[PDB]
Amino acid sequence: LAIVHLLFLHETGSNNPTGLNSDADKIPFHPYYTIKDILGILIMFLILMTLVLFFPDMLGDPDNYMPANPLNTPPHIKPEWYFLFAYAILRSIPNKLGGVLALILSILILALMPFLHTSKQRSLMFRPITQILYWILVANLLILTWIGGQPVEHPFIIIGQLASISYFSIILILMPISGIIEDKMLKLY
Amino acid sequence: SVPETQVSILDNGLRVASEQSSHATCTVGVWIDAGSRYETEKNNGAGYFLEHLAFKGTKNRPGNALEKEVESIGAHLNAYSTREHTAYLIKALSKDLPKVVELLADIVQNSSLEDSQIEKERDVILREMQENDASMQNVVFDYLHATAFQGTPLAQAVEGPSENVRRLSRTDLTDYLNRHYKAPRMVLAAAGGVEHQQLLDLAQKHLSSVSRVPCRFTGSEIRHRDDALPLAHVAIAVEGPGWANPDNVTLQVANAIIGLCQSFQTFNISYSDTGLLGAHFVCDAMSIDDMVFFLQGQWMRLCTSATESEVTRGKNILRNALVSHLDGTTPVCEDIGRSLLTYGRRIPLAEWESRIQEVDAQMLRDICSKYFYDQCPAVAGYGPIEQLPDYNRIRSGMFWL
Ligand code: HEM
Repeated sequence: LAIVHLLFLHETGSNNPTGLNSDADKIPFHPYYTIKDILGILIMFLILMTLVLFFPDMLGDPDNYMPANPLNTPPHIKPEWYFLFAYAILRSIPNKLGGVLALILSILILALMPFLHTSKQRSLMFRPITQILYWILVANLLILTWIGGQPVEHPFIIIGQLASISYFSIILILMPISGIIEDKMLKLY
Repeated sequence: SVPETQVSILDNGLRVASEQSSHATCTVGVWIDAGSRYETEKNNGAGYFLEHLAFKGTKNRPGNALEKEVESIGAHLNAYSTREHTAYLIKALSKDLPKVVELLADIVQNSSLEDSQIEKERDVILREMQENDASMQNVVFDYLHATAFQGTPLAQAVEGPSENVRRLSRTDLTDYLNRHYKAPRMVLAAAGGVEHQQLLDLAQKHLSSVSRVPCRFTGSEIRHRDDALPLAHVAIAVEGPGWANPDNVTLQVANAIIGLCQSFQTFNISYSDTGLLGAHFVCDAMSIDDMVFFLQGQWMRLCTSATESEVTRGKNILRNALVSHLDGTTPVCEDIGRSLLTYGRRIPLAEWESRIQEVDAQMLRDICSKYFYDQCPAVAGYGPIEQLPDYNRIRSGMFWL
């Protein structure tokens, strides 16, 4: 699937942070973005090893070092960090089914993302209001990651419920309206 | 059996050199060690504009009456300017040898620069430059000189920038004329049916009045992308040795080995202890990179593996081409003037043949590895040059793993 991912991209070429047509300024990849990928590989290897050789158990969980007991259940159970944002959403929706669906949408909302682009500019380099909305989205994604960790009790629950409401409202509603407003400010709309 | 070039010297320092031959017409010229390299960016078109003004009349022969004289004997009058040398030459008959020399004397001294003419020649020069851009290979070689000799007087063109052309005055010209036209930096060269003693007496009679008084190769690239042009011209060069370094001969043999793009020409341009050694090719956009790859392989090959036979080919090829004796009078003298200006002497063809036959394959690949292998080139492109590779790919093609 990653090979198919690379194919569906070379047909169009990569994007640039300005979001403009970069056909006038393109360079080879071997000497310019290869040594850059090698440097990024070296930095990523520095962070991994220093997260294995010095802090090996930082990201894990201690209760996984006990054998699986069906008769007992770990008192404090939590998904690993990466799966938490979803965990929060699931817990937030009262209905079980609702939670499952929202959870799925949490990931799927992204797929839905190319149909929500209502701006005449591709990138957010020249779009400050949608930049603010994007960083608020990153902020409450971090909040949902924290909540998942917190146990079920006040006021963690309410934050979870709001944070999920704010997440879906920023992705679904606030960004296209903001893009319309930004197009209106540049005398385009 | 080729006749020797005999050189004498006047008090002025004007070396009068001549090489007699049976041909009854002669090419008498004056070479001057003065070009765009001696200009200091405030008079960047002084030599070119003086080269335009030099045939428009003198003090003794005012205006077109002067050129009426060179029509009267049916002689031909030519002049050219490079980055280091300026030449004023006349092709005439043998029996018209005195007056021609006298004519050349006026052209170098006693010349008259008319203010009226200055405006007319400014419009000529300006317009030509305004249309000179048309000649691509000239644009590409000027770009190669600029990007290879950045910050030096060897980057600036012979014609100069339109700016200076417009902003030039008689006095400035007078200066360039009075500064870079010294007698010790001048050679009176004659080739063909001339006697050396008669030419020496004529130089003593006229022209005896002429007054007696580094560069850094920036390996880099200039690309003028203009996609509307049908063809692309690309020149790639490295630093040359200079005039006085004998391995030039060996490098010439290397060029004779090279001799995919519609047009592929190799050059060894030499200036005073510097130069540009490389290749210029003119191609369609969709071929450019392949050409470059091809070309770099050849060079690398010579530096890496070169046989004995091909060397022989180059030796022989160069020999015939180097052959210039009785090629033409104009060429013959041109060689006398350049030899007295650059080497200080006329190198005979027997010495050239000895330096050619001492070249073998081992010293050719040694000298080619000295000058081509792992060197930073200067690249100049003009036209649809998007597929022309950037500097890392060319620099990596300058060596083999
Ligand atoms: C681990 C799985 C994935 C791999 C290995 C992968 C790999 C790649 C690679 C190698 C590129 C080439 C450009 C670049 O790396 O910057 C790329 C481009 C891209 N990927 Fe992914 N990708 C993955 C998952 C995703 C996901 C989940 C998304 C959507 C959220 C995504 C969206 C994109 C987009 C939009 C581009 C084009 C960006 C650009 O080149 O301007 N990819 N991917």
